[PDB]
Amino acid sequence: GREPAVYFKEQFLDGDGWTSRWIESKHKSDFGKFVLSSGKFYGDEEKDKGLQTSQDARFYALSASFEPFSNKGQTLVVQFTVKHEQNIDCGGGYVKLFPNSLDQTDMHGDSEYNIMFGPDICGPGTKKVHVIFNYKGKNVLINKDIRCKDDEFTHLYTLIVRPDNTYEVKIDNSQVESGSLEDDWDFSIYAYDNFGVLGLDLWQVKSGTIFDNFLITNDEAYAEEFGNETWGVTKAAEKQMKDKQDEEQRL
Ligand SMILES: [Ca+2]
Repeated sequence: GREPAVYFKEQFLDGDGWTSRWIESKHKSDFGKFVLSSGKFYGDEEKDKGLQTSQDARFYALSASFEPFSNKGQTLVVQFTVKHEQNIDCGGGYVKLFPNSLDQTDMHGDSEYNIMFGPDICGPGTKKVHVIFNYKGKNVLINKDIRCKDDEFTHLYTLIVRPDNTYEVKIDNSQVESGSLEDDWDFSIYAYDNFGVLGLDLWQVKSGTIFDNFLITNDEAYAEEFGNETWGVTKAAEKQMKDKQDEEQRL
């Protein structure tokens, strides 16, 4: 049978239909709720709908399952958009890729995972992109400092992992970091037997972040193409709308 290039895609285009694809963890009874919204300003009111954190000072735990796969002998790409529309003080904006053994109804901050990737902000001192590989019972952190975006607009985050043990990180479809797994972490290191769930495990103080346009693919050129069709289409119209609102607030 024909092998797919896309393992997972989520754009939230079918209204409340997303609730059949994403599971809320019940690990705690006080997790915050994600709501479907395109927010105060956006590129397109319908296309720019995504998952938005709705409660301040709260832990979040929501995840989506997909047909399990292995990245052995292939490239792996994880990509999504993050929009901290609230002008965030402190909060996570990263994803985790888990093996199929994860119980989605029990997912939490300390559940075992394979890879963690994305922006984390906590005051001026923490504006970073995490790139964590689980290896031989340790969650190994990248030894390179990658600065994340901190404004109110939609930004595209991309992690590419290749079978030659090389990686690349992109922000807004432009390279920000690259190198070898052997050099940039203190460890087939690239390869995982099973990926089955993508999860949002976050802590936020000022809530309101919107997540959209998730993609997991073995095709790095396609991730760039989809990036331009999503974040690339949102960008200019979103900036025009916020500039217009700031002009209304000014007066
Ligand atoms: Ca969307």
